[PDB]
Order: sequence, then structure tokens, then C-alpha cells
Amino acid sequence: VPSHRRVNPPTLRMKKLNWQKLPSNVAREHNSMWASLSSPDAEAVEPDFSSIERLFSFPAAEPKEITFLDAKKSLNLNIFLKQF
Amino acid sequence: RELADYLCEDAQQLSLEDTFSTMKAFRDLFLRALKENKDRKEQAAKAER
Amino acid sequence: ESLLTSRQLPIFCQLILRIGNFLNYGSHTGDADGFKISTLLKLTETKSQQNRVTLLHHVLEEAEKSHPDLLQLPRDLEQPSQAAGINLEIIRSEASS
Amino acid sequence: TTALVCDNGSGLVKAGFAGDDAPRAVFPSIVGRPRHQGVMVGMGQKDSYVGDEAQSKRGILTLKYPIEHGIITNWDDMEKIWHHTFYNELRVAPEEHPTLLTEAPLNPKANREKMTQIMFETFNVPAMYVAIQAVLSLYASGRTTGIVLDSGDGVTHNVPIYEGYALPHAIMRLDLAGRDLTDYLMKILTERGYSFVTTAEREIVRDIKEKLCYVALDFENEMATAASSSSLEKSYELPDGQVITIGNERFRCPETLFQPSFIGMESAGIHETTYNSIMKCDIDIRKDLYANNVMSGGTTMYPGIADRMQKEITALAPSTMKIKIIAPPERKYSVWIGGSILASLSTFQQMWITKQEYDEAGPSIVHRKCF
Amino acid sequence: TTALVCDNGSGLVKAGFAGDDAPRAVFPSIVGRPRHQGVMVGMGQKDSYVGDEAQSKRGILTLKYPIEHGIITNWDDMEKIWHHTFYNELRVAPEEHPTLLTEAPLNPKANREKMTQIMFETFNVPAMYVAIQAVLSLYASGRTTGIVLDSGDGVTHNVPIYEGYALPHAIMRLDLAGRDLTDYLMKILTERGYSFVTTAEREIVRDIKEKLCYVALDFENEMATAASSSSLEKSYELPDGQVITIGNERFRCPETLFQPSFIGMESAGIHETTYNSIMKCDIDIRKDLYANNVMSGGTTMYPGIADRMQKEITALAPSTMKIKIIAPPERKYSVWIGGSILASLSTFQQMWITKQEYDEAGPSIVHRKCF
Amino acid sequence: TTALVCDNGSGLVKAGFAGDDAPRAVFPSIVGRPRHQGVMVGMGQKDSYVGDEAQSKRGILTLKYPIEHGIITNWDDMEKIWHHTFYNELRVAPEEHPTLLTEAPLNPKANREKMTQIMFETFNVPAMYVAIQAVLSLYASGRTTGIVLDSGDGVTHNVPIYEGYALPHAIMRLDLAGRDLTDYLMKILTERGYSFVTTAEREIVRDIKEKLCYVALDFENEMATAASSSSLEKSYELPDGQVITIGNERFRCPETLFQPSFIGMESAGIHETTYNSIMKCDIDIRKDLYANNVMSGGTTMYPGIADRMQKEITALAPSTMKIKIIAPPERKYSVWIGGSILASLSTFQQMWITKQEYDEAGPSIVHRKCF
Ligand SMILES: Nc1ncnc2c1ncn2[C@@H]1O[C@H](COP(=O)(O)OP(=O)(O)O)[C@@H](O)[C@H]1O
Ligand SMILES: Nc1ncnc2c1ncn2[C@@H]1O[C@H](COP(=O)(O)OP(=O)(O)O)[C@@H](O)[C@H]1O
Ligand SMILES: Nc1ncnc2c1ncn2[C@@H]1O[C@H](COP(=O)(O)OP(=O)(O)O)[C@@H](O)[C@H]1O
Ligand SMILES: [Mg+2]
Ligand SMILES: [Mg+2]
Ligand SMILES: [Mg+2]
Repeated sequence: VPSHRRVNPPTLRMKKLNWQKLPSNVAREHNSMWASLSSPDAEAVEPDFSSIERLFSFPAAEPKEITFLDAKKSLNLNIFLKQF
Repeated sequence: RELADYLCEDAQQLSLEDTFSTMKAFRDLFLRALKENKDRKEQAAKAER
Repeated sequence: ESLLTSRQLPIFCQLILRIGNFLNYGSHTGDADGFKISTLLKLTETKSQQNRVTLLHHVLEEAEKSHPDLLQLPRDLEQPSQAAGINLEIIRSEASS
Repeated sequence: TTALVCDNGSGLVKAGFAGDDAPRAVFPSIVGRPRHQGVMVGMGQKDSYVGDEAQSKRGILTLKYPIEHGIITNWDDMEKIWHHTFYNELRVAPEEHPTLLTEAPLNPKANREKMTQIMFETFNVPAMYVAIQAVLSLYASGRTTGIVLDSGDGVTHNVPIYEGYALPHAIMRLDLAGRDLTDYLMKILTERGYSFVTTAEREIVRDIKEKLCYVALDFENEMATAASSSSLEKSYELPDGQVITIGNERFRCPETLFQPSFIGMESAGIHETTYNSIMKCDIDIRKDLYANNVMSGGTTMYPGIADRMQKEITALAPSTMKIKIIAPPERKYSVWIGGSILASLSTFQQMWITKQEYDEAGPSIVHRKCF
Repeated sequence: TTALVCDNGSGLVKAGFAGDDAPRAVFPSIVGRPRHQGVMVGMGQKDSYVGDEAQSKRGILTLKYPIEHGIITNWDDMEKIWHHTFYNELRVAPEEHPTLLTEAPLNPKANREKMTQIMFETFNVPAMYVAIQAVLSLYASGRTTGIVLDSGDGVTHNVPIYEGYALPHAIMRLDLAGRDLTDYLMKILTERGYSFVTTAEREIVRDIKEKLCYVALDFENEMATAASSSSLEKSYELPDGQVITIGNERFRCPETLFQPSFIGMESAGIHETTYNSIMKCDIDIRKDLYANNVMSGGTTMYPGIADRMQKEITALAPSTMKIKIIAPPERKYSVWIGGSILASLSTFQQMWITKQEYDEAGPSIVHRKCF
Repeated sequence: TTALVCDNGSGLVKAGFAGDDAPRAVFPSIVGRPRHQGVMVGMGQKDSYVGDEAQSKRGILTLKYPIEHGIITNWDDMEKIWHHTFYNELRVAPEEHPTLLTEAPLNPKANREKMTQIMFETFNVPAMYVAIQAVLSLYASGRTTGIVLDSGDGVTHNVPIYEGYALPHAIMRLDLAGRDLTDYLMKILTERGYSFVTTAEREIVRDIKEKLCYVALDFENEMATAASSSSLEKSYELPDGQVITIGNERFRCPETLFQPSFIGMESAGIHETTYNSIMKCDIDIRKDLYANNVMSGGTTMYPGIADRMQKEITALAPSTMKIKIIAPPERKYSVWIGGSILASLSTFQQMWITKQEYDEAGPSIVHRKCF
């Protein structure tokens, strides 16, 4: 049962995850891990495709304290004043 | 030979060392992803606070 | 033995295969029955629109809520991590000598 | 908006605004924790003293230096140091002020990673930069070309620059400065009978070194003069009232900068480091490095060091060409001063690491945006 | 309208005004690009230094020569050189003054094509002319007949002219001049241990060659004198203050002109080139070319070249006919002086290449107008 | 009698007998002097350890390399090295055995003069010879034509030979090899926190470079792989029990051979050095030099260098000629092995430098007999 291949097509353009794809006949060996996944009684996790389609798709196209000094001399005066 | 058939690699070209190094890097990336997710959630909670 | 009898690693491989079959539709790489071991290293290449969240971070973010048993995955891969860097040829040659 | 300069060196944090003459908050970088049993209850017994309070109350405290040879080892202590120098000394909000930090060259990269991440996620700024201290010392000197020897409390580093161009292969780092001089002075004051073992007594030995020590012009003649007559001996008063009098340790202690084999280091002195840094450069600029030997840091504040290093380089350089040490009277704070001109420069405003660029690029922009 | 004369030779660009006796702007043809990292922000850090500024700041620069063996390899660098010699040195508008140009014989044609295209589409003059350098040297010599050996920095070429008629088949070209001498001098200085590998150090070896090297009158006897006694050895001062001493390498460097097998070339020497250039001419006109060996170029500025040239030609030629070398003291600028003589002539005004002629004929009229 | 071959390279001295296939005595060329204070009297505390004893006892020693970039800087140290390799390692009498020595091209001549004088007046052989290392490597390869790149620890030199004829003008020397790689690996290992400053730690960094480093086939893709994942990181065990792990520094360290601008040198890579050595030759022989690129030296022991060399030369050369890299598995000792080929040939026996020739001609017969 090809449960891994039964995926809906996406609405938006997706960022391509590059990988080295195996041949199919190599993947259908007797001792293969993918052969054990191909049994339908194995444990399968359903992904939430909505958030993956949401995020990984391509993007498209006041006078409180008035002073007459500058800030440097005022803060130097604050350091001078608050130590008293 | 069993792991060569298991991971669907060529038996005469499989080395166990690069296999275990790929698993080591995958575990390091796994722990770094969990740590970055925890730091991101903690900083998002602190920013919301 | 830990790689051959891992339970959560085929679960994660079917999860990334379903995500890639969603994600690489319409290309030559899609509709795959399997892939190599080096696919897990490239998972940080697929970034979000904000260049903050990679696909690995989002998969573990989804796995924290729905299927937490994937967080048991470093326990199975601890012994491959300890076994990495060990050259079998030099110790077998030393044992034979 | 005005900018902040904070030379967060190994020994003394020097922090202040931009465009100012003198650094407003100069205080040593120590975290003090109590080591005895407190029997009194009430009236605010703190578990950690940072800054001048740790200096005043040092007789019941273990003092830890969070920075060792320019590399921050303990990071919660450095978090408390930054918290004290922002909130308590300058009394400023770091969320509305840009900040220029200083860094020694040939530092481990994860140290810079953690400086960027803690500085952008605990004390989150609009902008922050990490600069080389020797470039700021050349900014303070008012000249474009020159070789800069900086010597703080942990790092003595040599960087040569010609017409705005630093040569990265000629930059040299030596982990020998005033803390190693202080530890060697603690080793050699035991010869005269005075025992200093605690971290609080390191401050007293540091005060002895700051107040009495001087760089000899000729070492062997000064040893012969101190061995012959007690004219070079000088006295100092301890906080317990005892009066000490020291002799050759006034000039044996700063001689470790010119002779690193005193503390067991294989590497050559600062004069050989300066000469090798000049000789590693291209040939046509070397004359312009001989006449512009800029000195900085508090370790070069002994009143015999300029003539001595002029003598050593003049012995090392070819004799047909002038040697001139640029030793300003305010070379203690020159890293902060050149940070204040660079923070006030109009062209520097495009070179800030903004918060948006940090969020886009992770903590990895500081390798490619800074030096 | 005063014309401009701009000898764009391989070695140094010599530009100035017509009718004058000395060129106003003599400056070397290099482009200097910085290679190290700039740290000091502001103060106009140019990305390419051209001419005298590249020479005076060469310790931080990679220097590129736009001409290699008489052929312009890099054209953007030559556009920068022409912009520098028009706008910065003479400070004249090119669109109101004619500009004469010089060129070596047996040049590939596309160099002349792109010279025509750039001087009428980027530096568009009212008129220009491209001339053979040897014809200009004979015009500055003030005689109608003679054979000119012109040796610049890339091309050593022999051209005979009799009564204003230049024989084309006897014109010879050899790709051995002053840059190859400088390359060989950097090769043979490694015997004495002085490793000159950078492009900046090539200018230092060129200054050594200009100040100290000379053509030997006999080569084996100067081996005997140099190997026997250290009387010929001369010391030189490097810009870092180091002093070198060279011995036989003073005269081993120009003997590549008289023996091209030193740098692995099958061709014969410049004296044999001159003798075969004379012998390829008619039997009637050889007598005047024996007595009028005019020489020009900076490679003819060694103080032993004329007597050696006379000795080798008198050994080669039959002894009944008179051999004479015409070596004026201003033969370095004689290409410019001949261009200034030819530009101010009244008969030259119909021989200009106009904008209208270029527009009707493409960039191909330079083959049918010039020689 | 049976001759000796003694490759006295910058890093490792390889000595052995003629007519043998493997060098009998391979040991590194260092002189170790103690720098700490000896307290236990007796038990034969030597003041200078040479060879493997300096390697085993390096934690209390200053190690000096007597050869720097193929040039012997310290001559007493190399006298100690020759005394150790004759009397202790090989256990031979040098006065009754000819000895073949190896030397890099474009060397200063006074180095060859002092080797001739010392080996005829301190280690007085019946006969000897001084040979170019590339010719010995080509004789080890069993072929007559080819271009040899030889990269030891101080010198990387390219020599092309066609039918036994070596073209001297195409020989190219570059002072970049394994010691500069070790110093650059010291400079880049400080990024990960591992401080290696002593001369003893240079051997540890060299062992890291020998055991873990490799030449990348494509540098930018390998940087992208190292930035992406930590799969190609590898761990090494220090002698104190600490385990380090290095990543991109496995291939950034040998990339300095292909990109010399990492350590500030202006020169081009070894592939461009090889290509310019080929293009300086005649046009008829280059097809023989493309197909026979012989490599030698320990700097070609990285297990990715031949494919990268073939890729870079195939990118440089025209595609209609075959690129083949001759990389035998024993090309580390091939400089020895071809010497053991050359010392045992019958036609070499008249080419020896006898003692009578040295006595009649001074130490000047080595310039006229050796190439
Ligand atoms: N007047 C002085 N004379 C001699 N040494 C001094 C003097 N002032 C300070 N020092 C030494 O120099 C150091 C100050 O240099 P500085 O660059 O401020 O260090 P940091 O910035 O790492 O705290 C102190 O550790 C002190 O030991
Ligand atoms: N006084 C001198 N003595 C020896 N060589 C000189 C002297 N002046 C210049 N040269 C050499 O001659 C060259 C200048 O020749 P020049 O006629 O200007 O050539 P070009 O015009 O083709 O560049 C310089 O490259 C320099 O090396
Ligand atoms: N297995 C190896 N892998 C990488 N580099 C090596 C290896 N073995 C030796 N080297 C490097 O090559 C050099 C040895 O080359 P060699 O020509 O023998 O040097 P020398 O003869 O000058 O001592 C050493 O300095 C070492 O750094
Ligand atoms: Mg400092
Ligand atoms: Mg010229
Ligand atoms: Mg070698």
C-alpha cells in the first residue's frame, strides 16, 4: 500500500528540498526499511500540511519633558544630578 | 550487509563510518533544532510579557 | 542493531517522505519510494519566509504537539553517534596482527 | 540618538556616551560573592556585589573576573557586568541606544557569537557593533597610518595599518598583560616577606603596581643600582596600617612585558612582536610604521616605557631611519576616545548591525559584517 | 590650436603640448588596486590608484601594467590611464585639441582598431594621428636619413629610413626590452638572497636597474674583473632602510639585449638585428645607415650602450665604411620631441584623421592613412 | 662502495643507501633545547636533543627548524642534523661513502657554497652531488618527459623536463608549503578555542594536519556543506586526553596551496604555477607535459589533491589534450628513491664531485658541475 505517495498537490509554489532520490527497484528489497514502511500495519504520522503550506511557500510581490539642551549634556546632567 | 540492504545502499560501496557520521550530524542537528525552538519560544514568551 | 531495530526512525522517514511528496510535487524528484541517508543533513536548507525557522525546527515543533515519541529519537541514535569516528579497518588489522 | 562606547576589557569596564572627552563610568570588572556565614538579619544583605561596591566591601568577598585573556569564561557574571554598566552606572536604557563594543583580535568565534546573542536578546538594542581596539586607538591618535600596540589587562596585541588598510597576516596576539604582571608581583612580593593569597589581596597588589612600579630604561644597570644602594626603594601603606618598602620589584614586575620567560612563556617580548609585525608587512610601508608607534592601554602607563621601547626598536630597526613612539598623556582611555569619534562619525552609520539584519541572518552576521 | 603629444609607451606615459621642447607630464603607466582589508571608514578610499599615486602608495597595492610587449592587454586600465593623462595631469579638454599617438611596428591590427575607436568615441578629439616611434625619433634627430633602434619597455624595434622613405621589409621587431630585463633582474637577485616577488618590489628592482645597471664594453673581461676583485660592487638603499649590494648583476641584466638566450629566446641580439636590418636593404643605401645609427628609448639610457653598439656593429660591418652612433642626451623624450616637431609642421595639417573621416569610413581609415 | 642518499628537506630528513627501495632513516629535522630549569642532577641531561628524542621529549623543549623555505638559516643546527643522520641513525662512516644531496631550485648560491664547504671539510666525503629534487622525482617515476611539482615543507617548485632536457627559464619557485599550512592551521584553530602557541604544539598541529586534513574537490560546495551540517567534522585526541573536533579546517588548511591570499601572499596558486611553467616552454612539447604531471613531496599526501589538480589544469589547459596526473602511492619518498636510482647508475659515476676537484677549485665547482 503506497501510503507515503498519497499526498494532495499544493496550491502554492514550494521551496524545493534537494535530495538524492533512490531507484524504486533498489527500494523494494526484502530487508529494506522502505519495504517495512510499505506494509499498511506500520505506524504512520499524518503531517499538518496547512502550516507547511502557510510558512514554507514562496513569497509574492510628544512633549512630555521639553528641554533646550541636547541629549548628551542632559544625560550627563542626569548622571551628575542623580548621585546627590 | 543487513544495514546495506536496510538503508537500500550498494553493499560493495557502503561504509559504516560515513553512515554513523551522518547519524551523528543528524542527532546534533536534532538537539540544536530543539534548543533553538526552546530559545525561540522562551524569547517569544518574554517579548509577549 | 539499534539502526536495524529502530521504531521511530522509519516513522520519521515516512513523515519526511510525505512532507517532500507534498513539497516537491511537479518536479523530477517527486513521487519517490525512498531516498539516501544525506537528506537529513540538508533539512536546514529549506527556510521560512522570515529566514528564521527551518523545516527541521517546524517538524519538531509539530512533533512536540501531535506525536511526542519522535523526541525519543536521540536515544536510538546515541549509539550511532558514539560509534561514529571509529575506523573498523585499523582495529581489525591490529587484532589480526 | 547618541551612541554608547563600552570598552569591556579584562580588568576595567570603560563606558560612556559618544562625543564626550572622558569615559564617565570607569570601574573594574569583578563579581563578588560572600564566603563567610552571615549572622545579622535584615538591612539588605545582597548575594552578589558588582563594581565599586565589590571593591569597597572586598574583605568578606571572593572576587571573580568574568573575562580571562579577552575570552569571557563565565557568562552570567558578564551578564551582571553589562546589567550594572547599563542600568546602574550610566543609568540608560539599552533599547534606545546604539552600542560599540571592543574586542581583541584572534578571539574564538563562539565568544563573539555569545556576545552578539546576549547583547541582542537580553539587552536588545536598535544597533550594536564589535570593533578592534587597535583601530580605535589609531582613531584616538588622529592619524591614518601606524602600528598599534594595545595592552589591556589580559591581551597585548599588535596591529599595523597603512592608509586605512590593516594587514591581517601581520596581526599578533600575546596573552600577557597587567593581570599576569599582578600575579607575578604576587609571586615576587613573597620574597620580601609580604604574603598575599586571596582575591582581595590581588587588588592591593594591583594598587601597588599602579602606584609604584615603573619601566626600567636598562634592566641590568637598574638591578645593579638597586643591589648596591637603597635609593630606588619606595614605601606604601596597606589598609591594615602596615608600611611596606619595595626595591627591585618596582621594575622587575613590568619587565615581564619585555621578557616573557619570567612567567614561563616561550614567546618573545613586545618589542620583538612589534618588529616582527612590521617585518611581516610589505616593504614600502615599513618606514611609516617606524615613525608612528602608537601605544594604548593601561599597561603602557608606567613612566619609563616609551624611551625603553624606543631604545629596543631603535636597536632592532635599521639605523638610517627615525623611530618615534606616539605615547599620548591620555593613553589609558584612548580605546574609549577613538570609539567616541567612530561612534560620532557620519560614515559609520551604515555599518551598524541592526536588529532586523540580526533577525534575518541569525547570529552569523557578526563574522561577515565585523572584521 | 596647440596640439597635444602623448607618447603612450610601454614604460612611462609622456604627454605635453606641441611646440615645446620638454614634456609636461611624465608619469608611469600602472594601475594599482588594493589587496588588503580597509578598516578605517571614510577619508576617500579609492578602489584604484593610477599613475603617481599608485607609485607613492605601492605597499598596499597590486600594480598592473596595461601594455605587455607593445600590445594593450587590459583596455579599462588604459581608459583610466588616458583619463588620468588628459584630465588630471595636463588638465585640458580633449575635445578642443588634437592629440598625436605613437605605436610600435609589427603590432596586431586590433590594437590600432581599438585605439581609433576609443579616441573617437570616448576621448573624441577634433583630429589625431598614430605614428611609428622610429620615424618620430628620426624627426627629433633632425636628419632625413638614418636607422633607428628604439627600445622601450616592451618592444625593441629596428627601422631604417633613407631620404624620407622607410623600407617596410627591413623593419624588425624583438620582444625584449626593459620589463624583461627587470624580470631577469628579479630572477638573478635571488642568487644573493634578496627575494623580490611582489608587483611593488618590481618597481624597486626597476629603480635598482635605472640607478645602478650599465652595459659592459666586454662581457668576459667584466666577469674576470668582477670575479677577481670586488671593485664594481655597489650598494643600494631599500625603502625599509635595508642596504643591499650587487656585483656582476649590474651588467648581467642588459646583456640579455645582446644575448637573448639568457631568458631562453632563440633570437639573436639587437646588434645582429640591426646588422640584418641594414643587410636586408639595398646595396646603395647601406653606407648612410652605417653612419647614422640613431638610438632612442629609456633602455638606451644605460651609460655603456653606444660604445658596445659601435664595437659590435664595427665587428659585424665591413671595416671600410664608417660606423657612427647618434646618441643625444635627450633621447628618452625624443619620441615626444619628434611628435612635437611633426605636430607643429605646416605640411602635417592635411594628414590629420578627422571626426568626419572616421564617421564616413569606420575605424578602418587608420590602416590606409597611417603607415 | 654503496652510495648514500640524504634528502635534507625543510621538514623531514630521509637518509638511506643506494640500490634500496625504501629510505632507512626517516626523522624530522628539528633541534630541541631545554627552556625550563633542571633540578635533578646527573642522569645525562643533554643541552640539545635532535630528531626523534626531541619529538618524544618536546614538552620541555624549544624546537627550532634549521631550514626555512629551503634556505638553511642556522648552520650549527644543520651540522648537528647531519651528525645525527650519519653517526646515530644510519650508523655509517661518511669518509668512505658517497652521499647524494637534494636542493630546491632558485636558491641563494651561498647556501650551496656553505653546504659544499661543510660537507667537504666537516663531513668529508670521497665524493658527492647536489641535485634538483624534481629531476630525482622524474627519475623515480621511470619516465623521461613530464613536469614535476614538488612540494615539501618549505618550497613548492615546478620544473618541466622533456627528453632529459630541463628548461631553466620555466622553473617556478613558490615559498608556500606544509610549514605555512601548519602556521595557518594554528591561526584558524584559534576560532574553535584551541590555543596552540608553543613550538611543541606545532608538532601537534602538524599531526592534526597529517591525520585529518584533505584537499576539497570543490571548495565552495564544501564550505556550504560545513556551514549546513556537521557530518564531515572529525575528532582528534590530544596527548593530555582532551578530544578536539575540527570541521571546515580540514580543507581550509590545504586550500592555501591553491589560494595563496589566505596568508597574505600576492602570488597565484600551484595550478597556475604549473600552467605558467608549461606555457613558458615551446609549443611542440606541451602535449607531453599535459599528460605527465608528476607530483611528489609530503604536501601531496592529502587524499583529494590529484582530482583537484586534474580539474584545475583541465580548466586551464585547452580541452583537445589529455590531462593525466602521475601520483604514485610512494611519492613521499620518491625524491629519495630516484636518488637511489641515480646513485646506482653506471653513467653517473663520472659526474661525482671528487675531493681533488674541490681542492683545486675551491667551493666553486658546485656551480659548474651541478645544474
Ligand atoms: N597608572 C597606571 N600605572 C600602571 N598600570 C596601570 C595604571 N592604570 C592602570 N594600570 C593597569 O592597566 C590595566 C588597565 O588597562 P585597561 O585597558 O583599562 O584594562 P581593562 O580595560 O581590561 O580593564 C589595569 O589592569 C591596571 O593593572
Ligand atoms: N636612467 C635610466 N637608466 C636605465 N634605464 C632606464 C632609465 N630611465 C628609464 N629606464 C628604463 O627604460 C624604460 C623607459 O623607457 P621608455 O622609452 O619610457 O619606454 P616606453 O615609453 O615604451 O614605456 C623604463 O621602464 C626603465 O626601466
Ligand atoms: N600523511 C600525510 N598527510 C598530509 N600531510 C603530510 C603527511 N605526511 C607528511 N605530510 C606533510 O608533508 C611534509 C613532508 O614532506 P617532505 O618532502 O618529506 O618534507 P621534508 O623532506 O622537507 O621534511 C611534512 O612537513 C608534513 O607536514
Ligand atoms: Mg582594553
Ligand atoms: Mg617608449
Ligand atoms: Mg622534500
